[PDB]
Amino acid sequence: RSNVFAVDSQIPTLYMPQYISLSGVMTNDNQAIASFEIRDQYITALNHLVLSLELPEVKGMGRFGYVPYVGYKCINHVSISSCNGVIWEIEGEELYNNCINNTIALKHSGYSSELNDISIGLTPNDTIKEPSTVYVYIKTPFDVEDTFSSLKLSDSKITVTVTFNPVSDIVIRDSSFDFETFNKEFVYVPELSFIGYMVKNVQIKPSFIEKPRRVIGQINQPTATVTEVHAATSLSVYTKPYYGNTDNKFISYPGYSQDEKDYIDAYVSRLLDDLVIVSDGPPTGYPESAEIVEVPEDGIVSIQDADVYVKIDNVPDNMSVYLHTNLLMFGTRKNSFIYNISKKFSAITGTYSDATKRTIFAHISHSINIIDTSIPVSLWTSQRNVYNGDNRSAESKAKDLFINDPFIKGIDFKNKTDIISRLEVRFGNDVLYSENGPISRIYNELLTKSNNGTRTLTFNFTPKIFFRPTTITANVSRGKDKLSVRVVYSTMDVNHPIYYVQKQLVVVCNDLYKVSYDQGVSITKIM
Amino acid sequence: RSNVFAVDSQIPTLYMPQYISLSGVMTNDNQAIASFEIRDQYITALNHLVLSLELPEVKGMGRFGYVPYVGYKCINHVSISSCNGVIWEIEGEELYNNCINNTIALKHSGYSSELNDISIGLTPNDTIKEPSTVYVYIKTPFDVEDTFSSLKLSDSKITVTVTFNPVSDIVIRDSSFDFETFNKEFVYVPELSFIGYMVKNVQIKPSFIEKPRRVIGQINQPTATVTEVHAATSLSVYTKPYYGNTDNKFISYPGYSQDEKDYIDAYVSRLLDDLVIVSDGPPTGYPESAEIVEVPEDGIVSIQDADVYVKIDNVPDNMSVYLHTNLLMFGTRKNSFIYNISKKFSAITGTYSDATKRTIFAHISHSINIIDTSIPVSLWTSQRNVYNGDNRSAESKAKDLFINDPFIKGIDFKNKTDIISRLEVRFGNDVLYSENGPISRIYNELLTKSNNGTRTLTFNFTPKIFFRPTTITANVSRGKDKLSVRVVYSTMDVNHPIYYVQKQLVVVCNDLYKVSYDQGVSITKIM
Amino acid sequence: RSNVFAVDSQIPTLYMPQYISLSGVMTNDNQAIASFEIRDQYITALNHLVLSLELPEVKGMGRFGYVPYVGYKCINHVSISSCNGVIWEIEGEELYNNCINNTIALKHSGYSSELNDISIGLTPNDTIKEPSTVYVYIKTPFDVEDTFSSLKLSDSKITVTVTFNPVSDIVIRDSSFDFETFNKEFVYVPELSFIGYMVKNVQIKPSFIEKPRRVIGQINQPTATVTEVHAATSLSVYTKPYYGNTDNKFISYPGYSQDEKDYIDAYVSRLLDDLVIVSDGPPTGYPESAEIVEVPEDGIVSIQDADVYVKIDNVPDNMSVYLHTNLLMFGTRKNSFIYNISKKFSAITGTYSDATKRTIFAHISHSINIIDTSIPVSLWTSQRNVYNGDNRSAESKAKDLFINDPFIKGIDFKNKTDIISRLEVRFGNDVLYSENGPISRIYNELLTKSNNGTRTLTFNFTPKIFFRPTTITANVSRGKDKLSVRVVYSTMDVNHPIYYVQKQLVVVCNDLYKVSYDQGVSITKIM
Amino acid sequence: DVLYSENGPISRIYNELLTKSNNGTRTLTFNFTPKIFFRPTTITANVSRG
Repeated sequence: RSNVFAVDSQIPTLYMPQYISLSGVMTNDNQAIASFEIRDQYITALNHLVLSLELPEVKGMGRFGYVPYVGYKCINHVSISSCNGVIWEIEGEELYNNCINNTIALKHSGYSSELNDISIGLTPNDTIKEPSTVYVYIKTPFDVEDTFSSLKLSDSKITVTVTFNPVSDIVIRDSSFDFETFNKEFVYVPELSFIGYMVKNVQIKPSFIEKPRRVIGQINQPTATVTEVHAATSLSVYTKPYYGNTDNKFISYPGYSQDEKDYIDAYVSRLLDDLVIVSDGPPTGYPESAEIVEVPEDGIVSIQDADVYVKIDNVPDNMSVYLHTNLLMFGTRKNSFIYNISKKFSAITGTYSDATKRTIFAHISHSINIIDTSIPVSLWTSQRNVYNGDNRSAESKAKDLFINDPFIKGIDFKNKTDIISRLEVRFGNDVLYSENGPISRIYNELLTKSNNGTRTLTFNFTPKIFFRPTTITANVSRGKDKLSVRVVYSTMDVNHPIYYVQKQLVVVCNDLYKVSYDQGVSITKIM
Repeated sequence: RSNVFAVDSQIPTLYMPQYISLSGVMTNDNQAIASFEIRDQYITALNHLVLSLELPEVKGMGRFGYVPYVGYKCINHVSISSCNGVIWEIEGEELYNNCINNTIALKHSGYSSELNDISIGLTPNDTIKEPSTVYVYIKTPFDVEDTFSSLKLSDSKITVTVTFNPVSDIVIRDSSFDFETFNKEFVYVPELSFIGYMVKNVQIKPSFIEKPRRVIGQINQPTATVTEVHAATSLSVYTKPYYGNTDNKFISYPGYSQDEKDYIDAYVSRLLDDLVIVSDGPPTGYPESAEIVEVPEDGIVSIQDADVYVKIDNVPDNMSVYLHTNLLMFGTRKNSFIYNISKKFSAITGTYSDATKRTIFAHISHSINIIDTSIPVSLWTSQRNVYNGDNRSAESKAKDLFINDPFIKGIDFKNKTDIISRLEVRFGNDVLYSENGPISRIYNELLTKSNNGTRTLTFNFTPKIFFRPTTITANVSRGKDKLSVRVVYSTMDVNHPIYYVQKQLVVVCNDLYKVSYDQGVSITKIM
Repeated sequence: RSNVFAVDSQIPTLYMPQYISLSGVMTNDNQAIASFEIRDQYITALNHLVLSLELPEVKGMGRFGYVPYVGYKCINHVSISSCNGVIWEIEGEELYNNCINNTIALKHSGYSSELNDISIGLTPNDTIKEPSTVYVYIKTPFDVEDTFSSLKLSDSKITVTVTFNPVSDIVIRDSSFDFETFNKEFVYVPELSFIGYMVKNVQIKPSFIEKPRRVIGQINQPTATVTEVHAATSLSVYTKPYYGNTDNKFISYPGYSQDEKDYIDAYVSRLLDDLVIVSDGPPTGYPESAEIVEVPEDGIVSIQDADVYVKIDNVPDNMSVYLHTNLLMFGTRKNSFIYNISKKFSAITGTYSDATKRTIFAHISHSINIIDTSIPVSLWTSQRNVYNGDNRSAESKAKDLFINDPFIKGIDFKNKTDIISRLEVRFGNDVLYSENGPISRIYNELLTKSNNGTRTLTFNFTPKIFFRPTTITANVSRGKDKLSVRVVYSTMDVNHPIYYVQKQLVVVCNDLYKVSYDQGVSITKIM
Repeated sequence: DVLYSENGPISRIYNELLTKSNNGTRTLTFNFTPKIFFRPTTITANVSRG
């Protein structure tokens, strides 16, 4: 019988851990580049990289806030290298995707109302944000098994390089705020920490490491090819919107609240102040193409086939209730189908307030989805719209927000709508895999316990670190050495504005590399 | 010293994983049975069964919604068989209990506002729900250690059989919905996927598997016995309500919001429309047994010992405020204690709406608990009641909902009230265990890290897969080969309607089987 | 090649677990002490201690609730000892910190609206709380690897001793509650349970155990020394507020709701009913020092540099709106900077209610931080304040709560403000560690996956149980055998009241002990 | 296993070219061997592999 009540406890190697902190050198196209140098004869290994960033005090007029997880969203590229070349690198989007299921790391990255609320400054000496520090946990392959997976420095010099994105990407601002001045005065101040182990008489053996490599297809192509595939552990596909032909303007953003219903509530709340207007006589200050109609005594307004129920309480006798009936409208020919945002409301009730001279809306019933809130403002006034398009007031136009969030997936902020209806992977000339439903994403989420998985073929099911991972292997003799991905996008109605958002296909392939310690640290591609 | 800075990496078995999808054969009281045939000599192993279901478009009038986790709630029975007989099978209730701590799984099964809101249709060709797909993760014993525990096929054919519940179980509807037509045109459309491993030169060894078996006691009996118990790893006990002598109709259901406070707010908001009435003179349209009392000027109405504070703002000059003082009442003798739902309110404030002719309630103080929310409507009008019992309007009665949720435990929807006061397990003639408080449920939740455990005796604490599980073993010489459970139910007040809900005792015993691979897969019960 | 599709199942030791419940002997400055004797020749080992407590019915008038996690907040000290002396013991604060990442355990220890809502009784016979039972999971070092790490009883008698905190610690009450009567008749009723193992032919070997050891520095000293350090696994530093120079009264507590926003909204809710008063003529019932100013028809009141926007709806024509402009004020010299709570508000909007003769508030704009919610009432009226101080009504003064919660950290209830600005740890005369930012807290939270970590130096990274833990070892020959800690407190403004809250420095040292089984259970100190 | 997949009517273009017809259908042709004088070539089942 095997003993389940006792173990012979082994004695480990004698070591001593230490928290180490280094400051960096900043250098300046004109992208920020920080270089850190780790040189110490007594540091045998390291892992658990942490980057700290000091955010400066922000003053002036306008509305200003930071994007969620700013610390992660700032990193464009990371590089650990030695005398023999690059040991490991990753793009910002692969790092964020790997850290998406670690909620404590996301909390330390910067997720609070003090940072992420859209604050207002009313005077040139107002303080919008107090100074604070954020901490980015750079999750690496070196963390899986604690001491077992640490990076061994075979007495060589290791240098770490962090490339930052430009500061316009991580800031959410409107047009009143003086961005060119904030951009002229902003500087990144980084610091790097890691755990070092001082080990007596270490005996190092070689190990394996995976380096992600991504390829971005051309605009609107339903294809993308990954070349030079010799040992891949997985393959993942998703789409990114490209907003370069726009001004990057969006109507609203909810800030710290991140539920889908929070996004929808923020959109409805921004429109309601322009939808129902209480005024003396026909309302003024809107473009002439707006057809605004007074509500009859029975309280029902019919817009073609749609019925809107409008009941406002405590309205003074010398005032009326008006309804904007074509707030946003899109069409391609003058008497065909119309996408009309005001037809998506069915009941609107509320109470007017005579103290503040505005209407406080109560319960709303609507069918608004995330896509309407995710349509960029410039698509409403494009040259292909045969109607005017935007009949909002100028005061409301001044509340629009520039958003250059770099890690948006799908065609909405939450990646909820699935626009890939069929996927086909080809290895050489033969069909490796095809699917009609998102069954490979269901499998990815079950296997990794994540809420935001992607379409992933996983080829490795072997326990980490203690075994050589299993791979799909090229057969150059038979021509199998490239992975072609081809999708068919879902069909949408040409009168919905989202048909004209441009899309890109992103393929990610994890290659397997061999780490060796013959005269310094070196890596070798496995073939 | 043991090295904690290096590992000799093992080369694993050479293999290739593959996603496979099958379509099934459908067969047809007249419950649907689907059977899928898996035949391929190169699929050596499988695990991670996922079942997909197509839900159709729903048209017509009435109120309609799906139960939460509809994909799981649809499965009545699953069987996996080969040429030698049944390998494994489970009831839908045991499957749901095994999957109740997997939040990712429950999310994929279909839990969202678009499926689970109670939607209203107004016109015969209105679309209530769009078509959508749900995914049911059939958790099996083969998933514990990934590749280690997978089901080995020894060149034999494998068959999977899924029996579905009738569609009345998964729909929450009112009386206006045309159920015989929906039930006549609804069909289940299933598809099965799994991960297959192609293994070169596989070396199979025998394993161990746990097969659940359930026994149902008679109505209202406090006993149950499992015969032929030779090697059990655990023993579970819980209660189910039996609504078969009723029409299964209830007053409210909260839908997507699933907190206890949400159940109470939904129930209170269903009652409030009938509780405080603003009328011109005594309100009409109510049964004669209603006791409607005008509220005095100081705002206090006394119902015997209870005081109700009623303050309503902006009431027009030609109107008064009335209070229904016996909305629901139940009693067994004409001068004993009375259960009265009107006495559970203490303060009622709100404001009147001139535009919509209704009250918008603002702040309520009450002591309503979950049991009032879980009392079926038909118990109020039972022949035991010496009072009329139900004094709601007919318009209120027409909005009631049919609910046939099959996996409800306890006597309330959340299994919160513990109605088992004492438990006694007998092995042969000796008292194995007995308890008063729910200390064994506390242990079950600590040991499995679940929020919804049951009273469970666990006999096995050895790490899974790598050891033969520990069991309680029969002593046939002494005659100890059956487990009889006896409970004592907690006493309730004879004037509470919940005392007359009928209960069933359910006992679940996990037996141990030996899997062997001498010419195909076979199981043998251990003696 | 290693087989990853099969394994040889080891037969474990033959055993039989059993749930065992014991009753205690209560004994009695006047702190309750419960002693339990475990003596039965057939129990070989135990773990998983659970303590149950019956809380009695509470009757009378006044406001009364329980602190969150009553069961854990009640325990002052735990000791397990045999005839040879103490085997293990821990203080209540270290136990709570060890179990703070276990949400299941916190849920069983008592966290619900039934217990934690602040209830009101109106007559001397009103029942405030129903009797209920709470469960305290006493997490031990014997739980890491289940059966592998369980405490073996080598035929000796084991005694468990629970020392209770006085009932004043776990109760939140106002002044109208009869505390001395409740305290005279309250009685702790404990019962202990554990899981025993009947083992045939057990084979016992010595193991390793860690005993936390606490040291508390003097009041307001920035230093603290830990003597007799020969093998420490970690070192922790934090601060506790000391309220001994006050009466322990606070303005608000949110009860069941535990978000930081909930703390703030409860504080604002208590202030707003006194901030804006609707009255016919100058409001009465305030101290002579109050400067109450009428709000002009324009709606803007200017208070020095601050501008307050006040808009109240539905105010009757014969009444006016007044604003309390110095509700709480603190200063140390007569014409310098002033901390004024009225200037922390910028916009106040709401609607008047003619039924309840009070204001229902709508949108509020404020800058209240958790420190304002965490200032004791005694500090506003201290002898160093050169102003009167508290111009609130006596009706508002009667709703303050006594709170003696024993495990508060930081200087606010949520441990959000970081008041330690620099930390230096000395080992002998050499600096072992120094830091400016909270990098050691970031590492503690990443490594333990908690949200309430402390500043911790960790020295052990080897897998538990199977390896002997790694320690920092004393060199008494060179004199390095003590751990000194020195902090510098962050500078605060001399006109903020929090500058005068007294602080204590807490150091926690985890000492390593060896457990041996040569004739009974014994421990030795590692040197 | 996927034997064949196509997005455009390339198998119908091939059918029409190979049989000189104006009204072909989507056809996988497995036999290209002269008629009658040879045993035609076929795609053959492998019941062992399903």
